[PDB]
Amino acid sequence: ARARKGALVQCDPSIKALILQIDAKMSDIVLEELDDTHLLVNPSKVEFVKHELNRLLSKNIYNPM
Amino acid sequence: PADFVPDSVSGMFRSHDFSYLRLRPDHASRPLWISPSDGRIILESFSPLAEQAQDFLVTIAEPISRPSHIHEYKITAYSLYAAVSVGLETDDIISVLDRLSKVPVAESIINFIKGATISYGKVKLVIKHNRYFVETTQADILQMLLNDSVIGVHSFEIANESVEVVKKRCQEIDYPVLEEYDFRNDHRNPDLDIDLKPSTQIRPYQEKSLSKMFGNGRARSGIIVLPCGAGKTLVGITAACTIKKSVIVLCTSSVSVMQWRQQFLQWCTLQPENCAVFTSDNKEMFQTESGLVVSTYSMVANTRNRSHDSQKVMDFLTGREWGFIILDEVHVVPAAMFRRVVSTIAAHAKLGLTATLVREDDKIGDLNFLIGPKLYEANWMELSQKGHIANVQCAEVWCPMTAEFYQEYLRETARKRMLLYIMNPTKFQACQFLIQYHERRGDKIIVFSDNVYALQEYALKMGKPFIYGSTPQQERMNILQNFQYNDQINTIFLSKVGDTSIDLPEATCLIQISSHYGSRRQEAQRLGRILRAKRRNDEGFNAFFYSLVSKDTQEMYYSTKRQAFLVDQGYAFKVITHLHGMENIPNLAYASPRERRELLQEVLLKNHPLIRKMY
Amino acid sequence: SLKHSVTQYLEEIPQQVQNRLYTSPATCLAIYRILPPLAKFFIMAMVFNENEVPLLDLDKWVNSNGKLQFQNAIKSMKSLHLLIPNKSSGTLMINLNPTFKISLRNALTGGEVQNSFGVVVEENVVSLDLLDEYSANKWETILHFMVGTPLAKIPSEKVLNLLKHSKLMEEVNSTGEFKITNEGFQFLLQEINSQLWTLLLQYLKMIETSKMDLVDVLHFIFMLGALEVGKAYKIDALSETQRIMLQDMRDYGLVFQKHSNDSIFYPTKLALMLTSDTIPDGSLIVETNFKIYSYSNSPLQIAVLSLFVHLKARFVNMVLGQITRESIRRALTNGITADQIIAYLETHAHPQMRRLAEEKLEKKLELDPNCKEPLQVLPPTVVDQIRLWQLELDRVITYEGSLYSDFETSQEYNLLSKYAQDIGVLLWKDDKKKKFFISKEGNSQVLDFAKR
Repeated sequence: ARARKGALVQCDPSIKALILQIDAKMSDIVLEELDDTHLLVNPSKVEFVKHELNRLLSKNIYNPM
Repeated sequence: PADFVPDSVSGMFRSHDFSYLRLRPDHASRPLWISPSDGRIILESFSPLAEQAQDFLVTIAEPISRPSHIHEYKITAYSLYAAVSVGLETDDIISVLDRLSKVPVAESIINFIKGATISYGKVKLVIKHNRYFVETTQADILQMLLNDSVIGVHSFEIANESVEVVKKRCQEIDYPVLEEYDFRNDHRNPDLDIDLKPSTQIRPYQEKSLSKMFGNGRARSGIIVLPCGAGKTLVGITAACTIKKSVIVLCTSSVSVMQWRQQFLQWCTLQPENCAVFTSDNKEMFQTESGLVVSTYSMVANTRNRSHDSQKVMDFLTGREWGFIILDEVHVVPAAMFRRVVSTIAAHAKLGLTATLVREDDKIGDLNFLIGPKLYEANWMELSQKGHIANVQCAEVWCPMTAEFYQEYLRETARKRMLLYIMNPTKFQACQFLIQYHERRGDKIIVFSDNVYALQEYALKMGKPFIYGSTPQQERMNILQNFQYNDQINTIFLSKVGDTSIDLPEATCLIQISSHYGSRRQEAQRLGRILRAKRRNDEGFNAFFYSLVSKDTQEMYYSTKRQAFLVDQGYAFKVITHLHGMENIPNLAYASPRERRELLQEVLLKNHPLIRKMY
Repeated sequence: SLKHSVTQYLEEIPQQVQNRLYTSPATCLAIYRILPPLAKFFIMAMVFNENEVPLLDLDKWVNSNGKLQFQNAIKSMKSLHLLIPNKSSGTLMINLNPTFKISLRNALTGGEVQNSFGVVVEENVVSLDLLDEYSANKWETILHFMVGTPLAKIPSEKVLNLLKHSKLMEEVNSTGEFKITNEGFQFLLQEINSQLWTLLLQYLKMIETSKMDLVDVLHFIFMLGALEVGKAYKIDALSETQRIMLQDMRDYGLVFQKHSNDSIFYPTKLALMLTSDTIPDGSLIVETNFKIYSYSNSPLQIAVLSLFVHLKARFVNMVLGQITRESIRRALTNGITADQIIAYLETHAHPQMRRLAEEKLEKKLELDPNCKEPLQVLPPTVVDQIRLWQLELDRVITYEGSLYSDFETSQEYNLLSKYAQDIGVLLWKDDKKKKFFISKEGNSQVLDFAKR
């Protein structure tokens, strides 16, 4: 019967795997694992998670000039 | 500028605001917009006087893209060379462009037309006695060129191997080389009695391509691109019959060589003693003074120690001045020593026939130095709407990668990542459902996957025959005959063997499980195997192209890179993130989690005579 | 839309304020035109008789197949307090609003109107070349500021304060620049009458100072609606609150004035589109290669395309633009939904797009008449790509709050989860993981329940 500080996100298991390996890269990203589709992201870095996630998936995107 | 103050909304146009061009009062009749920045021509097709402008633009400009409503053209140097070669003087082009454009033609575009159209036909490469000469009617043009001196009315002989260097150098200078064969006035080479059979009909777009080639009464060396099944072979036969000189045809496969010999013997009045084949099995030559030889690029361009008979045949080919060479699948010519076939063979006219004029490197632009300018771009959608080729429904099925496969996908090297995203079980389910659905529709389906292990695994899971490189040729022929005739065989799995020029039965559906990186040539080659289906005469018939790709992987990047060429042709790849009836199919490939786990483990575990009795 | 918005705003007005609003005949005349046609018919049938009228007679007026419109008209009447129902002798007696009836009768028959339609001083200027030009200049100035194009002339701080304080057109001071919201681009979609009405309703929402009288402002708005363009009107008939909001409308472009603190003012065309409305410019072509050719020379229609189209070249006729991924991402980071973009692309589609879609639908219906398909005027590939980019922006959805776990007893976790389910703030519960999630706004209730 304890409490923590945290924020929830909803994602498919692919983006789950991305933020898992990002947690492996930078430790203070996620606190604990909820399902294959629910996470508990640290609220102080949720904007960092978005700003990193949208740039890493760009390598699957062809970007002509 | 024309003393025009820029508007407040001119900021986001990086010196591309062309509002200073005063619009003409009768602009609504005119179908053209001319951009002074790059010579890009914007043509509206719905307006009146559009086709009367469209033929003018396809004669003088290269079509970047041809959608339904607005057509986009590029004025380039080679298009202007082709335009002036067919007899269009500069003043006529400028006046017709001025008449047909809403905005007035800028002086930059006019000066570009002046500069590119002038100094044309100065330097000419002529061949005399199997020996190259570069010739100029003006004396000082020989003396002004002094940087690349490979010298061996005013003319000087260059070396045979340095013809490409000379053409590149003279393209760098403002004196492009005129490569045209006046076969009517060429009496040194012995002629041929080859002519088209009267029972053979030629479609109007083939006539248009040949009129691009033979516009001025002289055979102009260049490239004609046509879709698979549109009759590029017939265009080759017809050009050979037009030139009526000795013809050498280079193919990429021996089966293509036999097909070309069959098409020459069938479509035109060429006697078999005038024809010859240079392959491994066949090496005897025609004994007449002129005729046809058909061979392979690798056979002519073999730097290895060839046999004595092959050396004799190659000496015969090199010692004979050929009047015409047909380079089928010209996209493989810019290779390392496939480039040398245009130098080892002294041919007056060089025609390149292909369906995929793309390469993943920058060497595709070297073909104008090798063969010649792009003579004719076939409009694929015009041919599809006229029933000449099949009306394919291109699609891109998105297969969501499973959790465990994606977890293994992130922590792996690229080579293992490749096989790991090919063999995802959602792609198995999507391919199985598509095979079942299109087999219920009575469609002949060809499934393409470059990974051999994935090809075998998909074929064994779905119970369909597979064809790849190490399969015996008699087994390949038997499986092809079963696919063509047996109604129980409606799906055959093919590796990269099917991408190259081999004979295939007609198919109306296609599934691309895997691919070779972002090969646009392979992507368009696979599409060509369903573009020539017999059911084109049926109203409402559509062929189907499916590119099964795994979500959130590099397969999206490579699939988009491959589909770039097809959307440049004008095809619309509609994504499919949902197939209606996936859960309702009876048998699903790897539906259970334990089956998917077993598949994951399997994919991970994939990666003195008497002394002679001694010996 | 337009009539619904002003009807809801006049609904929000209290009854004693509405009765004061019915004094001026011009306000009653403008309000009367907002009512449904059945409501307008019943009001005008009920004005000229002074005696009170039964409701059952009005029920007998309406045919049996239009009773729902009769109920809508009665609800709109009763809620707007145009009717005072009376219960005498057991009959649902209906009486018209006396102030509204008197003012409307004076508006029609002519009489005492206390210059509710103003007074004309007969000195006039050209409407199309001066008044329409001034109105278009001010409107294009505020719209060009709002869409974000660079401007040598920016509108005054009153409309900047209004736009900052509106539901739309957000601004951040950390970067120092002014941003379009979803409602900012939504404001561009409707035609300028309800654009002006949304701006005026937001201004009416923000006139809460003691210097502003609500009834005088509404009288002035409907009075400007009643006037005719191209004729000056004397300012002396107005109040000082009405005078300074006339100055603010002159700032907004509804009305032209030759000089500040003049005795006359010239209403513009935007005053007369305030009542009701009345190839085209902005007509665009979409191809499968995401190229855009939008036949417009007005800088506003070019500037609104820069929100989501990577412009490449500009002619006098069109701008050559391309719908790229990054341009749509620029639109989506500003809150502009994919549906708004697709609606804009549909509403400005070329007639050639329309006829090609009609030909395709004609060929489709004769082949498969069993199924009917909607008119896909623009290619489905670009629509699907826009929606795909919308989805790829929203790959993750974030909710901040609290998750409660490590419960040794199942019953306490179940009780807390069902208490969170009752208050409607729960987003997840699961007994297998012993975890349940609540929103940040829903943290407080569950936390005080756990503490107490």
